[PDB]
Order: sequence, then C-alpha cells, then structure tokens
Amino acid sequence: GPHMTTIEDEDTKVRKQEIIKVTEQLIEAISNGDFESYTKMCDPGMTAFEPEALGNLVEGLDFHRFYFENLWSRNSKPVHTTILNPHIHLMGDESACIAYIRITQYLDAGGIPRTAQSEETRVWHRRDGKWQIVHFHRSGAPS
Amino acid sequence: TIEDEDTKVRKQEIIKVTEQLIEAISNGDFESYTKMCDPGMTAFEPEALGNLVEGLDFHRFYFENLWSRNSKPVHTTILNPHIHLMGDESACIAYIRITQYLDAGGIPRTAQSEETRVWHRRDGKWQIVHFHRSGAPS
Amino acid sequence: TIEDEDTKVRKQEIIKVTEQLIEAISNGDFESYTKMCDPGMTAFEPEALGNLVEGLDFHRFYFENLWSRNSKPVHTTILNPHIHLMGDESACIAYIRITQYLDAGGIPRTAQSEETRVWHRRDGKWQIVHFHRSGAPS
Amino acid sequence: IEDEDTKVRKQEIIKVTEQLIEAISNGDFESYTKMCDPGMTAFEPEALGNLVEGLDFHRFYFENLWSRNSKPVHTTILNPHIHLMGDESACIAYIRITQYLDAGGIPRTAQSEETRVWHRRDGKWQIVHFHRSGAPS
Amino acid sequence: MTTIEDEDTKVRKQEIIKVTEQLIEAISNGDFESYTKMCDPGMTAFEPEALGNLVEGLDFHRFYFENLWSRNSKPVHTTILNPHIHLMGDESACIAYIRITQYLDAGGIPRTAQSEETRVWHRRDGKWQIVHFHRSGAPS
Amino acid sequence: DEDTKVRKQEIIKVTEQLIEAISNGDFESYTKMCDPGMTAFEPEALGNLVEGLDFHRFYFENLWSRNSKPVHTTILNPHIHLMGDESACIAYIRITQYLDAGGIPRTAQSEETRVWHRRDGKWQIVHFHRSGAPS
Amino acid sequence: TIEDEDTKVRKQEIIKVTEQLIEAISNGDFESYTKMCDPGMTAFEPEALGNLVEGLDFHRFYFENLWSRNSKPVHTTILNPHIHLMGDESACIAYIRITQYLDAGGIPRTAQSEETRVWHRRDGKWQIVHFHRSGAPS
Amino acid sequence: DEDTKVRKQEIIKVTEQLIEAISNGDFESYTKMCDPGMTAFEPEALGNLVEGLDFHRFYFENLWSRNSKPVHTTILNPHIHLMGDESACIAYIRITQYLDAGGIPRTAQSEETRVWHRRDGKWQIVHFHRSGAPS
Amino acid sequence: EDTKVRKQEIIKVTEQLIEAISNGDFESYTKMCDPGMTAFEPEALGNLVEGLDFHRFYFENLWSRNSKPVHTTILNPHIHLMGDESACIAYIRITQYLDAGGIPRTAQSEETRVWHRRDGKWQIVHFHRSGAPS
Amino acid sequence: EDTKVRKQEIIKVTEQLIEAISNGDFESYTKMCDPGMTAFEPEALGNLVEGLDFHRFYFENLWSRNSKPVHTTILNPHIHLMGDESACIAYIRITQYLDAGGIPRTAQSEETRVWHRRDGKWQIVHFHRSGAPS
Amino acid sequence: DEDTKVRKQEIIKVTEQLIEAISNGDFESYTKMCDPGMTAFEPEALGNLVEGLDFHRFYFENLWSRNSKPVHTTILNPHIHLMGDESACIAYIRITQYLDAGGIPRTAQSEETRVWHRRDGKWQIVHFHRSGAPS
Amino acid sequence: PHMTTIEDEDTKVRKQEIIKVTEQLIEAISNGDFESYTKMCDPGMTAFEPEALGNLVEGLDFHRFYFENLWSRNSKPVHTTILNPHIHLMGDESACIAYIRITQYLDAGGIPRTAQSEETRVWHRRDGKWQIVHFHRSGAPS
Amino acid sequence: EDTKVRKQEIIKVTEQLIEAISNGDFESYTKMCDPGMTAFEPEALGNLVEGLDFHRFYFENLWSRNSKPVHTTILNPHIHLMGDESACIAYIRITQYLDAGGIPRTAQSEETRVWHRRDGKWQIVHFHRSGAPS
Amino acid sequence: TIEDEDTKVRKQEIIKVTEQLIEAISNGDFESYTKMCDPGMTAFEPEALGNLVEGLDFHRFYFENLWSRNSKPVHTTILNPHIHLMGDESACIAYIRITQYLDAGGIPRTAQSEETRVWHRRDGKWQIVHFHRSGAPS
Ligand SMILES: [Cl-]
Ligand SMILES: [Cl-]
Ligand SMILES: [Cl-]
Ligand SMILES: [Cl-]
Ligand SMILES: [Cl-]
Ligand SMILES: [Cl-]
Ligand SMILES: [Cl-]
Ligand SMILES: [Cl-]
Ligand SMILES: [Cl-]
Ligand SMILES: [Cl-]
Ligand SMILES: [Cl-]
Ligand SMILES: [Cl-]
Ligand SMILES: [Cl-]
Ligand SMILES: [Cl-]
Repeated sequence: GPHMTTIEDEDTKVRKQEIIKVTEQLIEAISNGDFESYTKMCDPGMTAFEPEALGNLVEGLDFHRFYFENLWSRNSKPVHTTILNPHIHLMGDESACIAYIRITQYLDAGGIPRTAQSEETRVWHRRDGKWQIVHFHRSGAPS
Repeated sequence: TIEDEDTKVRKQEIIKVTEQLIEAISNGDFESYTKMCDPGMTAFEPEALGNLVEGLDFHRFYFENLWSRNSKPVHTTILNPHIHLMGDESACIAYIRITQYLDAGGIPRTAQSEETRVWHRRDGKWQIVHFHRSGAPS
Repeated sequence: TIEDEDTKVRKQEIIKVTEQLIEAISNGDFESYTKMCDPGMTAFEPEALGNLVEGLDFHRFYFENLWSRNSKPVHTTILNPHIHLMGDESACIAYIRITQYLDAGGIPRTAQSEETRVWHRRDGKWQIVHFHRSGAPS
Repeated sequence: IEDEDTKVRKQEIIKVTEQLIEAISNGDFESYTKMCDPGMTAFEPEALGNLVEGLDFHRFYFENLWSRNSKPVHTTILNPHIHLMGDESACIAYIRITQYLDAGGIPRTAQSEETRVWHRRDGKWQIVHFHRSGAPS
Repeated sequence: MTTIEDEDTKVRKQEIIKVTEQLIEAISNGDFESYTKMCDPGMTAFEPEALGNLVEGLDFHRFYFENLWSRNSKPVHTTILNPHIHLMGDESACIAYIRITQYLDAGGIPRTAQSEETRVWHRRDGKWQIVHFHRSGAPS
Repeated sequence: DEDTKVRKQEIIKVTEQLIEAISNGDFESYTKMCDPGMTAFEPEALGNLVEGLDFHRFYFENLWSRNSKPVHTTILNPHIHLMGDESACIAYIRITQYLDAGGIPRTAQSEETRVWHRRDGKWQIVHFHRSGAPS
Repeated sequence: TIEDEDTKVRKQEIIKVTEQLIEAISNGDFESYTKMCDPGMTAFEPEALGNLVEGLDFHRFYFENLWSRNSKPVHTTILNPHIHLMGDESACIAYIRITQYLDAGGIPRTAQSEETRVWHRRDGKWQIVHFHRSGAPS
Repeated sequence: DEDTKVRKQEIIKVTEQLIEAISNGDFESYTKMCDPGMTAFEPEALGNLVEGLDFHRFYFENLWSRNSKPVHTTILNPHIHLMGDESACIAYIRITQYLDAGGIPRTAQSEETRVWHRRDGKWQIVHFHRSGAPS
Repeated sequence: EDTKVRKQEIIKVTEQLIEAISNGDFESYTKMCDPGMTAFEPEALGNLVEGLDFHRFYFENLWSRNSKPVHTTILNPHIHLMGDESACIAYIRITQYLDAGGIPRTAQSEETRVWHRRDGKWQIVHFHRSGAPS
Repeated sequence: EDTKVRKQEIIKVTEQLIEAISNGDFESYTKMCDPGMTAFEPEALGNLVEGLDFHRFYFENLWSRNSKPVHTTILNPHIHLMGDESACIAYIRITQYLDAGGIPRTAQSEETRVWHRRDGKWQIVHFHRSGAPS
Repeated sequence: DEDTKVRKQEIIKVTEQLIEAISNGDFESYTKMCDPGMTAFEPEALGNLVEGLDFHRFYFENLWSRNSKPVHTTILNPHIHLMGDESACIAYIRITQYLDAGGIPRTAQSEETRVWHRRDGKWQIVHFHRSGAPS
Repeated sequence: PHMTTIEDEDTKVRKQEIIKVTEQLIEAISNGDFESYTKMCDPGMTAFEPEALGNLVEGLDFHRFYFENLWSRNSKPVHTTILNPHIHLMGDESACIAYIRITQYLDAGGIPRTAQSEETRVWHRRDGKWQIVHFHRSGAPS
Repeated sequence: EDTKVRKQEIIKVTEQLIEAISNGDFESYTKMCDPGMTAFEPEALGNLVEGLDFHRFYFENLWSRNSKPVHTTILNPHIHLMGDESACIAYIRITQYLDAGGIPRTAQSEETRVWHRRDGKWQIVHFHRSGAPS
Repeated sequence: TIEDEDTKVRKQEIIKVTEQLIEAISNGDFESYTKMCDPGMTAFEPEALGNLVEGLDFHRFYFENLWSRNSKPVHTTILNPHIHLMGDESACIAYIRITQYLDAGGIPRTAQSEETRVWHRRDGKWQIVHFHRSGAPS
C-alpha cells in the first residue's frame, strides 16, 4: 500500500495476536481442568519447569495429568487470570516464544480475595496447522 | 533404516552454544555475550524481581560489577539438558545449572537454577532471543 | 489577577468526582465505576503486586467478590487533597486515603494509603485514565 | 499517512522522562528544577506517607546525596505506558529499576513503581506531580 | 492588690476543667450528640488513630463513637492528672493533661492506659467548643 | 474577611521563626518567643507535662554540635485557628531531613501543635505538644 | 539505749495498721481502706503507669470492679518489715509483699512487690499519707 | 501566714541538695544527709530492702563518669506531706537528661519517694523508694 | 557403724516428711516442723520465708494428690550428724508427675533439710530447695 | 541476750568465710571448712559436691580480684542455734561488681550455711547456693 | 551392541516393578525382588546401614492407608551402569505425587540408587540407598 | 572336609580387595590427590551427594572443584574410619560396598569435631584395575 | 564353639528384657533386674539412679502398649564375656512406632547392659542409655 | 567382721584404676591408655555420633590434636561412684564426671557427663572392655 518507505508489514502484529490467543486458550483449558484440550495443545515430548516439579525438568503430559484428575476439583471458587506485559518472539512460521506475567485472582483459603503472581515462558511450535507447546517454564509458586 | 541422526548433531550444536554462552557469562565477558544475544532479547530472572526485562542493557551491570571474578574459581555444570528443535533457525534448551563457587568464608558452596534458553539462527550464528532463569542463585 | 476563582470551582469539581468514584468503589457499584473510568485505564496498586495493570477487567474481581463489608462498617476520609488543573479536559488529584473499618475482632482500625488519580474530561464527564495507590486498602 | 503522531507524542514524553531521570541520576538539580513546575506535588518513600510540595524537599537528595563520587548507577524504565490528554497534558507510568553498588560493593537491584504527570508550559514539558511506590533512588 | 481579678482566673480555669470533664464523659459514654455539640465544625485533631495525619471535622471521630457501644456495660473510670490551663482572652483557653483510663477486658482483667492530651477551647455564642486537640500515647 | 488571611500568615511566620531558632540552637531567641509559664508535651519528656524553658535548655547546649549535619525542615499541611486578636493555634506535620545516622540522608516526622498568645505586641508560645521523632 | 523499749509495741502498732490495711485491700472492703487513708493521699504503683496519683478515687476502681473474692482466696505475707518512727505522730514502713493466689488456671502462684507506707496520726487513728509499690501485686 | 508553704519549700530544697550530692558523686555530703539506719528500695537492689549507706557507697566510689558529663535533673509534679514539725514526705518524678552512647542526648525517668526526719536541726533521709531505673 | 543407724534415722524422717507433703497432710507436716522454721524455695521468689503459714496455701489450695501420680525419688543423699540432736541432709529430689503436659514428665531439685531433735521427735529448722520441682 | 551474742557469733564467721572467698585466700577457706563438707552450688551443675577439692579451682583461677572492685552485703540473716555445737545461717547474698565493660552490676543468691563447732573454731559442714555468683 | 540398550531397559523395568510393589504395599512381590542379604541406607534408618527385609516390613504393614489417595510415581533422569551380565546399577530421581495433608496435592523428591544382581534368572536388589523423603 | 573352605576363602580375599581400593579411594580424597582419584574413577562415573543438591552428577569434572579448592586438607590432621562395612560381590568384575564414613577433623579454632556420612561405592573392574562407576553419599562429609 | 552360644544367650535375655519393657510388663522386668541395679538414662536427667523404683513410672504411666505399633531392632550388637557369670552387651536400639495420628517414626538410642548371673538366671546390674527412648 | 566387707578394697581398687585411666586421658598418655584398654574394647561416646566404636584406633585422634590440656590445666572430679562386682575378674563402674576447664571463652567453666566403665582383668591387670559416655568431655 501507500508509504513504501517503511515496513508496511504488520502481519507480525496478527501473528503475535495469534500466539496470544492460543496462550489464552491454553490457560482456559488449564483453568477449567480440561485435560483433553490441554493435551491437544501440547507436543508429546513437551518439557517443563514449574514449582510443582521441585526443581526437576519434567517430560510428557503424564506429570500434569495428576493435577487434572485430583485438583480437577478446581471448580470450588472463582479464578480470574490476567496476562501482563506479554512479549512474543517469532522464529520462522512454525516457531514462537511468549513470555508474560501471569496474575491469578482467586478466593478460598479463609474465603478472601487474594492475588498470585508467576512469570511464565511458553515455547510454541506449529505442527500440521495448530500451535503446540513444546516447553514451558513457570516461576513463582502458584500453578 | 538409521535415519535422522543429524538431529543428534543439531542438538549438540545447541548444547555447544549454550556452553559457550555460560562460559562468557562466567568469565564476565560482556562482548562475547552481546555477540550471542539478539538486540531485542527478553528475560525473566531473579535479579529482575518478577519483571520481564528487554535488551542487554540490564545485564551489562552484572557483567561489569563482578569484573574480577578471579577472586574465586567458578565452575559450572549443565545437568540433564533437553533440546527441542523447531525448524532450522529455531531451538529451545532447558537444563539445570549448577554453580560451584567459593567466597562466603572461602568455603565451597553449590547453587542451583533452572534455565530455559530460546535460540534463533540469524545470518549464520545462533542468538538468544529469550531466556528464563528460575531460582534465586547466581 | 484573582480571576483564579474558577480554578477554585474547577478543583472542587475534581474533588467531587473523586468523592463520587470512592463512593462507587465503597458501595461495590462496578457499573458506576466503569462509567467513570477510561477503557484504557492504567493502574498501580498493592493488589497488583508491583505490576502495572490495564483496563477495568482486573478490578471487577474485588468489585464482584468483596461485598461482605456490611457486617464490616466502612468510612472513608480524603485528607490534604491537592488538585493540579491541566487544560479543561485534564486534572490530577493526590490525597491521603484513610479508611475506618471493623472486623479483625469487631474492633475499630485505621488504614492509610497515598493515592494519585489522573482525570480526563471526555464528552462531558470526567474519567480516570490512570491511578496509583500505595499502602494496601482493597 | 497520519495517525502515528500519537506515536511520536508518546516518544516525546518518554524522552523527557529519560531526561528527567538522567538529571536525577547525575545529581543535576538545576536541570531538574528546570523540568519541574514550581507547584510540583509528590508522593515518595522519602516523604514518609506525606504529600510534599515544591522542589525544596528534593534539593536534599541532590545535595546531601550527590556524593555518588564512589559508585556508578544504571536505571531501566520497564513496561512504560503513556496516556495523552490534549496537546499540553501527558501521563506516564512505569517500573523503575535501579542497579547500584555498595551494600558490600556488590551488585544489587531495586524496584519502584512511578507515575509522572506532565504539563506543557511555554514549549517545554514540566512535571506537575509524581508518585513513587516501593523505595529506590 | 490583685485579690479581685485572680480570684476569677481561678474560677475561669475551673470552668475550663469542667467542660473538659464533660467532654471526656461524653466520649467515655459514646454520646456523639453531646460531643459534636462541644466541638467546632472546623475542629482539627492529631491522635494515634489518625496515623500521623491532621484530621478535620467530626466525621472522622463518629466512627469510634458508633463502633464502641459494648463499652456501655464495660465499666470505665477516667482520671485527669496534672492539669494545666492557659487563659488567652475571655473567649480562648488551652488545657493540657495526662488522661488515665481504667478499664477491664476479657476475663474482666483490669488494665490502665495513659495518654497526653491538649484541648484548645474557644467560646462561641455562650458555650465552649473545641477548636483543636492533640492526643499522644497510642491509647484511644 | 481576608485580614484573617494575613493574621494566619502572621502566625505561620512566627512559627517558622521559632523553628529556625530551635534549628540553629539559638536559645536566647527561643526564650524570647516563649511565655515563662510555657507548658509542653514531647517525646523527650517521656510522657510527662513539662513547665518552663529550663527543660529545653539542654537540647540547645548539647545539640548545637550541628556543625556536623546540615538540617532542613518542612512544615506540611499547616492549619491555623484564630481565637481573638491575642490567641492563635497552629497544627502541622514537621518533617526533618538530616544526615549522620551513618552519614546517609534520613527523614524524621513529628506532629506538632503550638498554642500562641499575644503579649505586649509579640506572640509567645504558651503550650506545645509534639508527638513523633524530631528533637 | 535500753529504757522505754515501747518502740516495740509502737512499731508493732504500725504493723497492726499495715496488716489491717492489707486485709481490707484483700477483701475488697473500700470502706475500711478509706478510713486508713488520708483524703490527700498520693501514690506510686504499677497500675498508675509512672504517674503520681492523689486521692482515693483512683484506687476505688479496683475495689468496685473486683468482688469475686469468693473464688479468690488470697494469702498475704509481709517479709522483712522495717519501721521508721518519726516523732510520735508519724511512721514509715517498708516490706516485701508476697501474695499467694489461685486463678492462672486454678494453679497456685506467687507474686511479689516492695511497698512503702507512710503513716501519720490524725486524732487517735493512723492514716496513709503516701505509698509506693514496685513489682507485681495489686 | 502560710508557713506550710515555706516548710514545703524547705523540703524541696534539701531534696534538691540531696540529688545534687548524688549527681556529683559527693558521698560525704550524701551521708551527712542520711540517717545511719536509712532504709531503701531501688532497682539496683534487685527487689531487696537495703539498710545503711554502705550499699550506696559502691555507686559513688565506682561511678565517676558522672563527673565527666553535664547532668541535668528535673523534679516534676512534687508533692509534700507534712507530718509534725520533724517529719516530712516527698514524692516526685525524677527526670534525668544525660549524654553518652556517643554523646547522644537521652532521658531517664524514675518515681521517687523520700521520707524525711528532722534530727537536731537538720533534715535527714530515713527511707527512700526509687521505681524505674535511675540512681 | 552406730552412725549408719542414726543416719538411716534421718532418712526415715525425711522420707516421712516428703510423704506428708504428697499426701496434703499439713497436720503431720506441722508436727515435723519447728514453728520458727525458715525456708528458701522457688515458690518464695528469692525471699526467705519464716513459719509454716506460707506453706498451708500449697497444702490446702492443691489436693490433686489422688488426681496425679506424686512419686518422689531421693538420690545420692548425704547426711551430716552434728551432736546428738542435730542433723543435716542434702539430696537430689526427683519427681515424676502427670497432666499439665499429660505426659509422664520428670523434674529435678537440689534439697537441703536441717533437722533438730526436740523432746523426742525430729523437726525441720530450715530447708533449702533449688531448681523448682513442686 | 546470750543467744544474741551466739547468733552474732555465727554472723562473724560467715562474714569471715565470705571475706576469705572474696579475697582468694584458700588457706583460710579450708580451715573454716570441714573435710567432709558437702555442697550444692550453681557451679556443681545440680550435683551434690564433696570436699574442698572442687572449690579450689575457683580459688586459683579467679585471682584477678583487684582487677574488679567487689562489695558483698548480707541481707536478712536468720540463724538457728541447735545446741552448743551446731548452728544454721540463712541469708540473701548480694554482690556488687563491675567488669563486662565496667558497668556497676548487682547479683543475688540465696545461701544456707550449716555450721558445726570443732574445738575452738566453727566449721562449715554443708552449704547450699541458689542463683549463680560465687 | 544395541543390546546394552535393551539390557538397560530391562533394568528400568524391574526398577519400575519394584517401585510399584512398594507403592502398592505389596510386601510379597517386594521380598521376591530383594536378595535376603539386602543392605540399605535410607532416611527411615536414621544414618544406620540396615540388613535384610525385616526392617522394611514395617512401612508396608503400617501404612495400608495408601488405598485412599491416588499415588503417582515418576522416575527422572535415570542412569544405568552395566557391570557384567549379572550386575547392574541404576540411579534416578524419584518424584512422588500424593494427596492427603488435607486431600491437597503435594510432591516429594528423593534420590535413589539401586544395586541389581542377577540370580538364577531374575534380578534382585542387593543394596539400595535413598536420600530425600519417599516411602 | 566341608566343601566350601576354598571358595568361601576367596570371597573373603575378594572382599578385602574391595575394602582396600575403597580405603585407597578415601585416602586420595582425603589428601586432595585428584590425579589418583581420577585414576580410580570411570570417566562416565555417576554420583549422588549433598554437594550436588539433589541432582545426579556425571563425570569427575564436578568433583575437581573440591580437590583443587581443598588444599587445606593438607594443613590439618584428618582421620577417617570406615564403620560396619558390607560388601556385595556380583561377578568377578563387579562389587558394591556400603559403609558409614566417620571423619575426625579439627579447626573452627583447632577444635576437634566429628562428621558422619553414609556412603555407597559401586566398583567395576576394567583392564585390571577397579574403578568407581557410581557413588551415593548421604549426610555430610566429602 | 561355646562363646558363640554364650553370646547368643546374652542376646536372648536382652531381647527378652526389651520385650518386657516394650510390653509394660514390670513384673518380668524386675525379675530380670538385680535389686541394686544402677542406671544412666535421659529420663534421669544426668543423675545415676538406683533400684527399680524409678523405672516403675514409665512402665506404669504408659498403658498405650497396643495403641502404639512397636517394632524393635537391635543393630551392630557387641558382647563382652567376663567369667561365666558376667556379660556386657552394647548395641544400637532402633524403634519403629506410629504416632499422634498413626505417622511412622524412628527413634535411635545407644544402650549398654551389664549382666550378672545369679542363682541360674541372668540379671541386669547396670545399664546406660543414650538418646531419649525408654 | 566377715571375710567380706573387704569388697570395699576391691571396689576401691577399681576407683583407683578408673582414676588412673581418667588421669592418663587428661595427661594425653595414649601408651598407658592402651595398656588399660582391651584391644577389642567397645565404645559409645558423643564424639562418635551415635555409633558403637571398636578398638583403640578411634580415640587416638584425641590424644594427638586435642592439646588444650597440654597448655592449660584442668581438674576432674568423680561423683557418686557406684561399683558392681560381678566376679573377681569383672567389674562395672558408673559415675558423674565433672570437669573444670579454663577457656572455651577464658572464664572458668564446668562440664558434666555420666560415664560407665566395664572392667575385665586378664593376667593380673584390669582393662576396660567397654565404656559409654553421655554429655561431651573426652
Ligand atoms: Cl501448565
Ligand atoms: Cl544470563
Ligand atoms: Cl480504585
Ligand atoms: Cl523525582
Ligand atoms: Cl476526643
Ligand atoms: Cl520545641
Ligand atoms: Cl493500696
Ligand atoms: Cl539515692
Ligand atoms: Cl517442704
Ligand atoms: Cl562457697
Ligand atoms: Cl525401598
Ligand atoms: Cl567421593
Ligand atoms: Cl530401660
Ligand atoms: Cl575415654
């Protein structure tokens, strides 16, 4: 279009929104204890670092399934999630990386509104059309 | 039909640059470091107090203020590495970083941290586009 | 040139909307609240754990899960207010917010917080475009 | 094409904020006052919960704390957000991270949330109010 | 030489001590109506409950009145120690004293609280009103 | 009535003057500004109501060592109450910026009430109440 | 110095009044207490938090608000008494006051305090002119 | 007529004198003012009733940082009880302003009771009770 | 050797004494105590008490004898016979009780008892208990 | 009146014993102590000690006397005479000292000294100390 | 080669089997997998080297409550060392996800070393060393 | 005779063989002699120890640090005791030894203190000499 | 040949002793102890105790000898034979028990038992326990 | 009396050797210590951390590096000794061992501990076959 003297290419804008959407979708699946949708979004050889893994690098979805079968009783109180200061890094058409602060507003524990924070890194890989998480790193203490 | 073992060498490729990156960090060599980082590099680390930091500017300070690291031998070990290849220009490595240092009463101590490094191939050389360090140690 | 009498009423104007805003917050009236906030409202507050929050989405939680304050009588006082007028569509107010509440053993307690509210006049009514709170109200 | 002047207006605000921070960081009180409205208002850890007026209260840290002749300082402005309000009024909120030494000659990091309210007067931008949360400086 | 006019400063001071006692009784009985009657609308105050802030009006004080009824049953004895009055004109007085409160608690345990108080009085249309007060020593 | 405006500024000026005298360890000027039967409540008096200026003479004799610490005072949120033409009352937050305490800039806060009485032309403090830190 | 050893029953009278006085306090008998107290009596005691009190009003509060002497059987001991006869109209006695009480669950406990009682004879009956207590007991 | 007024001032003067002697570590003047069978309750005696001046002698002989330091004492809210012409009782708050701790000004409070007995012309302390911490 | 029987004697009255303590039997206690008795014990807070008066309170205001297991052990006792009518016994007193912990707890105390014979029976003229163990 | 003197007699030896202790003179100490002297003191850690051998140590490793002014007071002495040959004194021992920075401090201890007369002089047979001081 | 690959998987399988038996409180299967003269180091043994299976019977026999909370085990970063055809050594991180503690999900970690010896066909544990928490 | 005092007799010497190399290994460690140490360890040696913070470490690289930065192990007397040893023989080239390692050392001001640690050493015979293939230390020592 | 069986003999009586203790069976216990038995154990607070009287408190006031699943292990035993009527055994005593809500825990204590053969049966003449069990 | 009672002589012989043993320890006379200890002697002591030690090898270390007695005097007291004669060849002695040492800070201090010593005599000489200590001396 007009104004050729500059990168009129803002598909990077929509590509990033693409990544933000799948991340939101992933979080919703997690938040609703929907393990099926979750696995659908994760690469089988998915790798992860998270408080629940006590400093160990975990492989597969098997380890996460636990929390999706027991704590699945997730439905016991309201839980609003906010993704702050997102930053996406595009790497090829099949590879993306997103880092953001994850803020969770929940009740319970004494029945009072409380807020939890965690730093998250999600590494995305495009396979046969849909984006899948290949690795993620969570920092803080919340799930 | 022993096919696809170049993934084996590609992963070793990633392990080597990660080792190189850690050595540069460990030797306070900021020049080599920047050479290995994308200008728009993003990071999550204890020193950033929960904030997502951009650029190398924030890291320069720690490189310049430790200058004489010699005041103690520093050995690093990369444990249980795991590489994820994504295209020919994109890689992801996750490992436990163990650091053996002295100081603190000249006594030998060990620090652990979980690290994620996201690599992107630009014009021949690999560069870090994002990294996430969990723990608190150095 | 003491025509600075309208600045007197302009400031009272700002003090009134601030009082109105606080009342809406105090009564858990999220509708009135949103009516007074710009959609792209920005905020710094204890509940946000050091993060700059955007939109009203983050606030509608405490506005929809914090009504158990009837058995917890509340009174708010705005102390030492200071308004800064900037054009006819832009104002800034800073004050100490003191809250008297019960509970914590049916006993009377007092909380203090420093607040900054940035106001912008849009199509007739004043709206908050950004606010910064220090302390820990709710 | 135009609709990107808000883009340059915001960069304008980010520049004066950077300039302000540099003046503070270099203990240059003259440049500082030049950038502040005489009736400037402020909330900051050093004021112990009180709303302070004028630059008189700040002169103290530029004087009795310009003794940085023994340690270098680096400042980072994170996740900036500007709100434009008319052509003479702006509002910027950011996380201010400070890397300083001492405390054992060791590298340490400080964080603080800052809000700066800007007003355009006779050409140059001036701070009319600011709110600092956390502590750092 | 100074018999008359001195004998009256004596009664003027007792006058101030009486209103101060009355004020304290109203406070002690949670009687906000009598309290407001004794305070100037633009009354100013410094007190532990205000966390280092100068408070205006009676609005801030109503809270403690309305939320301290059980005290009705709670026996309360107040003592005003080492009073000092400063007369300033016929319509202006200043009194400073140590306020000691003897109260019970849970288990009916007797405890004592101390606070230094300054009350500034102004005569308006016949009755004395508090224009400013300063309370120290964290007690209520 | 606006002379109330100048009357209040009058009180603010003497208060500033008083603080300056205190800040400079100038006991002569101080006594000149205090009524002989001056009464006071302050942290240094440990909960006791002190009389006269005698008790304050000491924080002047042993604090004059100020030639080792620049001091700046700020009077915040002042509020004056006028009561007759010879009686005033001022309440304010007193913020003090001082060094030492290691050598680093520090800030102290205290709430102060000063009761003023006009005697033979000049204003004199008849009572004062300080709560906080400042000495 | 051996003549008129009456300074034996003289001191003994003082212990008699001091003992009476202590019984009144122990039984919650304000009337007896006042009879032995000069209306202009002053006191230093832990309950007065460092202040010097005058009159009997201050002490009345502990009598009026403590009638449960029922489940409150209390024993008192006056250790190492020392009387100072001043003239024939006055006396001063100092002793340790040990009191054994229950409560504290119903377990036996002991408290101690130093007391000074300054007596002065008005008419034929003695009265407490001033007293000072240190320690625990009330 | 009010001789009770002068009698009380008489007691206040000897108390001031006593405190000065104590403050200056002048044990001779002190003993001169105390009855040989003097009794005492004080923090330094750990809950015990002490007799004679022997116990106090230590604090003089071994506390000379008193001489090397400006010490200011204030007697607050004094109350005297007269009992006959040879017997008096005074109770007051004793406030002490001293330096040390690096030349820092600090304040100490103690409640004191002094029992006076007139013997052969001069007043002597027969018993005293100090509550708090001073000496 | 005749000294062993006269010492064993003292042990008997000491045991007898402790026996009465634990039985709330104040009457037997008084019989064994000299009216001018003196004492240093934890429940006296560093003061020397005189008489039996100060001791009734614990006899009366605490008869949880058949409520708790009051068992006392006298260890390493040493006796000093001083003339025909004067004895000194010093031992470690070990008590094992219940409740107030509900657990079988053990308490230790150094105890010195000074005896003196009067018209036949032995009586305590002074005792000194250190540690705390009631 | 005769008792008045005998009791006062026990107060003198007690003070002399203390004098010798304070002084650091062990020769005097032994002479006033019976060989079989038994003791309970804070340095024995709950143990009934026997003989002089255990106290010698404190007599040889605390000679820094002058290097510390020390004043003792004996409060509320109570003596029990038990026949011509034995006595018992109980008192509060208050000690005023410095050191630890030269700050005048005050220690307290409950003491019980049991005396037995051997020919000319009085000898301590047993003693009990509570608190911690000497 | 390529058999060292299957030999190691062989060891990983018996280790998994062992852990399952432990996890299900199945002492019979456990003993079947342990050499009678089995040696062990583990937190429950308080620093002592224990012999036989007798000592382990207690943790099985007395924690049957497992039949309540889902127990999931993960073997992380396994490392096998082959030594001859009848001897193997495996070291791994053992992560256990369990409930309880309020029916709340919690995770325990422990470092384990298992020494295997082939006897008459089947692999048997000859010694094991546990660091950490796990049952 | 009773068919065993021949074989039982060599298992006896084989176990002493293992106890000797273990003692040798400990001496090398105790003297900060990294060369002898590496000589006794298989290159692919694996280890679990307090210094590794719950991680399984590989190679000798990680241990080099405690040898090159522990030259003080040559300044003060160090006595080691191996208690309640237990050897498990597995083939002629494979052995396993478990023991309590007690260390008596000074300092902290020349003060004598004792440290305890449970150790497991897995030995493998390669080309004549015994080498450590894996070890697990729980407790403290080093 | 026989020292082997003599030692097993000692290990058996020690096991029997521990079982009696573990089952709160004081009768069997006393049967196995010499009347003048001496002991050092945590419950005695650093004091050397005599007789069985002191022990009858822990067997007695602890009738939860069921509600406490108890397994005992004797580790690294070492016997010293001294004559045909005297033996000494030292071992680590490990106890596996449950809890305040069935939690499995382990306690360790070092024990020394000194045995003396009297009229046929072995009796404990002295024992020393370190740790805190019973 | 009876041929017996001389048992006190046997008991006293043990008190003699026990004292000789303690004295040898304090001197730092390992040689004598060896002659007094059976080579297969067993021990329980705080310096062993819960483990039963055997032989005299483990104790050597203390007769070498522990030289605070080799330059600072210490007095030992044995209290309430109790002996059990199991024969003419076997003895058992139990006692509290108080130790008065100097420094540890410089101020005279006292340490306690109970010790059990089991003695066995071979060819005329008494030797300890086992000992158990509680507390922490040497
Ligand atoms: Cl996740
Ligand atoms: Cl980095
Ligand atoms: Cl808000
Ligand atoms: Cl600023
Ligand atoms: Cl009020
Ligand atoms: Cl002032
Ligand atoms: Cl009273
Ligand atoms: Cl004095
Ligand atoms: Cl008793
Ligand atoms: Cl002594
Ligand atoms: Cl297992
Ligand atoms: Cl090793
Ligand atoms: Cl037992
Ligand atoms: Cl030994």
